[PDB]
Amino acid sequence: GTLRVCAAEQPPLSMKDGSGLENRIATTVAEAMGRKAQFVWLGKPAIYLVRDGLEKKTCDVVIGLDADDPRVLTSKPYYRSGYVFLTRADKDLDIKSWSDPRLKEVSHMVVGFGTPGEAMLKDIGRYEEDMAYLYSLVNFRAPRNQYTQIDPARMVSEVATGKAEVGVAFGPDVARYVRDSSTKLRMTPVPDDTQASDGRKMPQSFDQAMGVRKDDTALKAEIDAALEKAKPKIEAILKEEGVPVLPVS
Amino acid sequence: GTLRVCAAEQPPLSMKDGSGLENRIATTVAEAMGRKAQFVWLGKPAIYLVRDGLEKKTCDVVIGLDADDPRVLTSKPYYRSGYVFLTRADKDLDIKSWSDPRLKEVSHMVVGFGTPGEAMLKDIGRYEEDMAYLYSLVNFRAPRNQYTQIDPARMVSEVATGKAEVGVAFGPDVARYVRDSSTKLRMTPVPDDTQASDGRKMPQSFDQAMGVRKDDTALKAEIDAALEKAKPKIEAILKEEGVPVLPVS
Amino acid sequence: NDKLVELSKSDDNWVMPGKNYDSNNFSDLKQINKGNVKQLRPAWTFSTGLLNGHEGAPLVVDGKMYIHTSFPNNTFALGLDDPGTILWQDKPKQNPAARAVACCDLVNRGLAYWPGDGKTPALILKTQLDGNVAALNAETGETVWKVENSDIKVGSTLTIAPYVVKDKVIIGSSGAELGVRGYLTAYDVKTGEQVWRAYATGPDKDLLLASDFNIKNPHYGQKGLGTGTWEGDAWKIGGGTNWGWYAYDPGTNLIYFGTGNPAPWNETMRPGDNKWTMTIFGRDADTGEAKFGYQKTPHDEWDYAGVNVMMLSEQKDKDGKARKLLTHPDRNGIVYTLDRTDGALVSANKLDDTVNVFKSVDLKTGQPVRDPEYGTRMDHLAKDICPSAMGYHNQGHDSYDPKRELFFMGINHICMDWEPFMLPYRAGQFFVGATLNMYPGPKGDRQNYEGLGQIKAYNAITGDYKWEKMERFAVWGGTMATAGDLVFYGTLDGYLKARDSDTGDLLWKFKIPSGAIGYPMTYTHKGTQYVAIYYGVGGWPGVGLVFDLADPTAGLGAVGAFKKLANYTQMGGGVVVFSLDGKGPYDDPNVGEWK
Amino acid sequence: NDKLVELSKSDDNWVMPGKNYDSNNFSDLKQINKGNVKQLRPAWTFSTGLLNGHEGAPLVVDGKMYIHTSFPNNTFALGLDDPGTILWQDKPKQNPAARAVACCDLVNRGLAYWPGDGKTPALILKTQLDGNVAALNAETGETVWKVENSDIKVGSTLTIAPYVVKDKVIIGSSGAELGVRGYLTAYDVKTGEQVWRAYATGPDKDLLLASDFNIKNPHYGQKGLGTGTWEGDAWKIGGGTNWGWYAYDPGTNLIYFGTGNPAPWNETMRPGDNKWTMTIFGRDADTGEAKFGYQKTPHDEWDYAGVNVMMLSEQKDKDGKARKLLTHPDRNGIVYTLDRTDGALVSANKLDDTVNVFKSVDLKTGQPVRDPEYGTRMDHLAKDICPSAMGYHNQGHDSYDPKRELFFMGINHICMDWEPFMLPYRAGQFFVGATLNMYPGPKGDRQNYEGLGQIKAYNAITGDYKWEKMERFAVWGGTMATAGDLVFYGTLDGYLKARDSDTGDLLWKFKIPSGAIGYPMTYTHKGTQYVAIYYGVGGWPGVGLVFDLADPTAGLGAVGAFKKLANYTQMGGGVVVFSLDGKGPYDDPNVGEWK
Repeated sequence: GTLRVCAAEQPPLSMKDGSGLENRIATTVAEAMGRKAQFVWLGKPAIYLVRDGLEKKTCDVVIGLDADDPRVLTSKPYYRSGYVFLTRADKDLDIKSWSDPRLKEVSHMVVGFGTPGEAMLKDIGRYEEDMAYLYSLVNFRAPRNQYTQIDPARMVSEVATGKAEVGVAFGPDVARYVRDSSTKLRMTPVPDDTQASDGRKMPQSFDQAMGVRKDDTALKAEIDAALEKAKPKIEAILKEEGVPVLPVS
Repeated sequence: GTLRVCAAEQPPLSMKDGSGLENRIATTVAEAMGRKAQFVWLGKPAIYLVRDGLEKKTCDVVIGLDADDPRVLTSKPYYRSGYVFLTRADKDLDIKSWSDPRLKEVSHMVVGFGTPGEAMLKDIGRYEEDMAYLYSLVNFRAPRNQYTQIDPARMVSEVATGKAEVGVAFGPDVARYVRDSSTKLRMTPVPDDTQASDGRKMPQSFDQAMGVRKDDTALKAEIDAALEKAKPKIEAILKEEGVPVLPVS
Repeated sequence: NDKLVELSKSDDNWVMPGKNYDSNNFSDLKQINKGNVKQLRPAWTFSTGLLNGHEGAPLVVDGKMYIHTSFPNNTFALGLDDPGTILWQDKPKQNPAARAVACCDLVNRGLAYWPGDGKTPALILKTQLDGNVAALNAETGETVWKVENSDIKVGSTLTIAPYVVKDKVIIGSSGAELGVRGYLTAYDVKTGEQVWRAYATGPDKDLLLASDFNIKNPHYGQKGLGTGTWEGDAWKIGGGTNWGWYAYDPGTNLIYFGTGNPAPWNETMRPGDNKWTMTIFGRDADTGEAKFGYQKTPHDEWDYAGVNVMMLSEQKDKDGKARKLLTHPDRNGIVYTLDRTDGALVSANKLDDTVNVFKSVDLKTGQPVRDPEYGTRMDHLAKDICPSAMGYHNQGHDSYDPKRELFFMGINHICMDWEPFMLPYRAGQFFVGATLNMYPGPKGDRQNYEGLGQIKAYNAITGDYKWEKMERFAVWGGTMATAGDLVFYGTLDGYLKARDSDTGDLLWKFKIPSGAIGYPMTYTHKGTQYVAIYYGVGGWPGVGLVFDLADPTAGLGAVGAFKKLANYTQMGGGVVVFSLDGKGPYDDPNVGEWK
Repeated sequence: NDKLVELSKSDDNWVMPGKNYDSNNFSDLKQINKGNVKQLRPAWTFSTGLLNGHEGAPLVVDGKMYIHTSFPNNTFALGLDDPGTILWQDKPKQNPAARAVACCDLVNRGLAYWPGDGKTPALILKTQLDGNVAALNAETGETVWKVENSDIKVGSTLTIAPYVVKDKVIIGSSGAELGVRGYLTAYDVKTGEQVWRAYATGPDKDLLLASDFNIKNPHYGQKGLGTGTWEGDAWKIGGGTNWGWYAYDPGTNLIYFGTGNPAPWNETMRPGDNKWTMTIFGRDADTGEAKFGYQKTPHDEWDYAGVNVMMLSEQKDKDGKARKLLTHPDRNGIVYTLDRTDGALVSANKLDDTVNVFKSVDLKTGQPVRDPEYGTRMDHLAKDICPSAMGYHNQGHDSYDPKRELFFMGINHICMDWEPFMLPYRAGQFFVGATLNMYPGPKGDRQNYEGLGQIKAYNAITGDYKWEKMERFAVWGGTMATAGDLVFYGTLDGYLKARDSDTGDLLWKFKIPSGAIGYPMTYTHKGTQYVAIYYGVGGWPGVGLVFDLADPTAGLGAVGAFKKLANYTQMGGGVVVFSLDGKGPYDDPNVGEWK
């Protein structure tokens, strides 16, 4: 029995040594179904996994994709996450919302590329003061063709060292580094009632579910059957790692 | 009123950050005398510390040298040490002497350059099997002009990986690394009654005393009057570092 | 200044880039001509010790040759009687981070020379990659002063060459331009204080405009357009760095230059004309105030760059009145000819008949006519867009012949594709981008990927082309013209070639160790004419060869278009000198020997 | 082979290193002579794209030229009608560790050529630094077979060139010589299987000696001395690797070579003669059995190396009978002349009258006479030892003139110092070492560090020198003699020079981009003679320039003795070709152009 799970190199989600959350969760689900998990590796990052891995008839299942994704068929979600703030504990900077005035006085903030945080930075008028810093966190190499992003470890280091005061990150990608950080950081969930100046809503929480090809309904049925069977193990692993999971509603 | 000490880059003895045994044992004595210690940095390794550092009228006192050394004056010794064996746990390979026949059958051993262990390997006829391995532990670059030696961490790493079975090393150079090693390593003191094939004795234990200039008798009086004041502190630090200490005379 | 003009009239010197304040690259020597062009053989060669692109030409003043290099920007001085011995060399120790920021661009464009008065000796002025400007003694090589200009943390690195006007040195800006504007600075050449600084985008105070700005052409834009065209506060990251050449006119006391493209590369993020970006400026030399500016490409979408060379001439217009004119080629396929005194538009024409990105340029209003089929932002596959990102015209230095009233130019021949794409991701995240393909033009061969360059002779007033010739690869570096009826140029294949001026027949060709991306220079030492040229390939044309990249999409399609360059050349760097019959300093072998 | 002899008789080819099985570097062409030597000018040039030392000479067989580079050991093929186009290239991908082990020395000797029978095509044989040996097709360039020879983990890296004899390829060994001994291997040229192996030190079975070994000269050492001279089991670390040249004689069916120095460098740790190290050997080609062996320096103390070139000739001795002779220069300052049929000693002389390490060599016994004042002893100031560790002669390939019976050689002029020292340490440790200084000899000047080399003409039988000339820097690479009464050689200053073969007057000199550490070669294509030479600086003389070292003691004093090389040359690499009046393939400019 084989599963042919899609894989790409990205910390801390997927590593060759099998220490990432993807590896544990895939092994647990495969053991629940009784098969042995087989990893099909692609050198390019996760962004290219679907378009080059699933419809090229090489690997059969992808482990992490947003629910109701129109590209591929999705199974039942197994956890709920969202964006979290990051601030040093001893700095006495209590932040709970995106309309707080102190954001206009912070020396520097760290956010990702093509993310709601960047859109809100444009909305509240701070992109010009931080574009150089954002493009300097990685080397100044952002070609049109290639995909560039800031490593979560770099974000955590920037928040810890004091060069950036307030950061915005995604929980699964930074939970491991915040757990093992030498300095005590502080998280806070971003409210879902987040509104821009124009008024359009900006969601901050998301489900996570598996994705399979359009035709393979039987594999979807097997995955659905095994999900409730393996649920306690997945919950235990998530609790151990440190990811702050929100109730599903 | 400040004390000048001769220091050089030599892990794990002296480092810039001051986390070495040498820096701490110097600071404790400096505080005992009530006068702050100054670190004079010289680029060349520790073997050049005396000739280029003490007789050139740059620094005042050297912190670690053998007892009754002829070229420079020696103070009262403050701790013992010696060469120790290094093997793994639960391998049923316990060595208590240099005449054990199992030493002629091991795959490889790691020793230093210009040390009693090298002479003992000469005696039992094993240098030809291991010379390439020793010159491969460092890159094959051993010029006559400069001084080359294997890093102490490299020996512990090689014993832990499995490339070499039995190692011989000086206590203080490996005490820090052995107690932090992932795999439980095992030490054993080398007997002092070690005899070569010819019969000449090879000592394996040595005393450790500070070294001062020839004419600085008053500084000698200060040093050997302040050594007994902070003796409990020196003993506590040495025990904390994990260095095996043989009884003094 | 005034001594430099007198030094320029002499035929034994090559003092500044372009040899003149008019930037003609023209020599009056006629010792080498069509009668005896087949007897040119090398005289001596020199090697640097770097593997990168060598741009510009060396300088020769008072019996010495000065040679500049790419990163890490070394400098050498050589004596013309004994070229073997090196009089002095300068090798800086730079910060290790400078290489990390800039990877594609590791070149430099030249040095500057100041004759100096009686009190202060002559000076050689240079710039470094880390963002430092230094002055050195011409005879010893010591350092007189050093100042810091750019910031590596922001991401600005220096590739430009300084300019010397009167008692001042003028320095621009360059770099990654991701989150920085562009500015121009003037320093005192003796000590190093700052006199004036001017910006490209911003309020009128920062632009530092004059009272009669665009007085004669009021429809080009007069006041308040630095912030009006931009929507909001985008001008703080607008861009507009200048890294081309300069021109100077003593009569009008003006310096002429042009600015670069706006940022970011996405057109939707910056709506408006984006005024005073990609525009021609004429600025005062002393106070820095601007007299006129003219915009070429409003709201650019093809990622061009208007930083090409600018030339000056005096000619009769169509009516019959003598006028002082300046000529400017552009990457978008349009050549402009304006009046230096005020800025009136005299002529605008197309380099080739296969442009098809602009229908024409209107002389009355100055606005180009666009063709929407070949435009971008259509969100589909736009095909057969010519010219490509590199454009018809390179960063080289063309030439002008006054007696024949002709312009000798080297023009690229490449066409481009464009395909946008958007890729979603996990949690409210997506990536938007575009992919590009580059292929040879209609007049070449597409299957074998050859026929990518042309060389032409042009008349500005009438608009005719006297002759046109094809080449296997692109012509990067520029050309030189000689009064002996000759045009000299180098090729990326590794040849130096000479052509007849009137007809264009090939008369002489020689094989040099590597490709050339510079322009030749000529001089005389003792009754003998020498022609010198650099060699060493790099930059955009040789990105794949230098960095060992095999992906066609890498380098914005540069690797795909230049995939066959590795079959004809390799890397290197140095200088070669040619003379008639190979006559040189070492004709007597006993010169320069031990004892 | 028998085809290679006929190929070598033709003037259109240069098939093997040395141009013959006799290793002469002699050409019968007389198109270029003393009458028209002033008219030599370059025809074309080529760049390899690497910055290291380039040794050896290119090969020209059947209208093609093959070029080899340093690490990572690339190969190029060029056509003589159109040198611009590259027919094929080979760029290998090597293990990253290979550079770590042997970063000090990154050079290569050359390539080998096998004509091939009817069934199999012609082959080009090469070696890599990682320790692999490969065969490639001459016309196209694919790989036919690839074998592994040495081990990186032990520390052995390959720099030598293969030798082709009959249907076999012969390969030696090289490396760090720390804890391994040397050996010689023969492989089949068509398949790659191993035929025979021979060792330098060890028992008689490993030595693979013959029944009549040293039958004519029993006092040279006959049997059992491979382990007798050494104490205990030291011969397992003895050393004796060979990285020199070879010679072959069809009449006697023997291959002549010489072995290297013993290890470790401390003469105290290896007491005895250390037999069959630094030994001239002549071995059978088919079976590998040794016929005779002669030892030069028993118990070496100065860290010399007897790996120089062997030459063959046929001359009359002092008695008046014709004899077949082999000549061998050596680093210690002694030239040996032996009989290549049995091994009898015919002559032994001193290269220069400033040799103090030896007084004379006894012909009856073969044991050199030593001067103990200039020896190496502990706690002493060994001062003014001539020669140094580099030695008077080195890796260049000298020349011979059959008609004049003269040897043309390039000889170093360097003298060294020696001072031992012992440094104690903390716990029963001590370091023993030696410090060395190098300076020019008496005939030069020591204040300015100039005059480090000379060039000489020598007669083997009588022992006289016809002429003697000095040079600014040490000659390095070899010489090439022609029948037009000319001797060509290159200089580290970046010069190619030609001298008269009778008196020695300098007639022609040209300036190449960088210094040369190879030897020139000559050929003819269509009624025209061409002379080609490499350029590029590396090895011991260029260690300070290559690695940017400023400590005099670094490089065993090489930096101090060559501290002024940076004022004349820089780094580079490539090939240059010269011809009369510059005539070449591109006389008609239309050849090789796109159409």
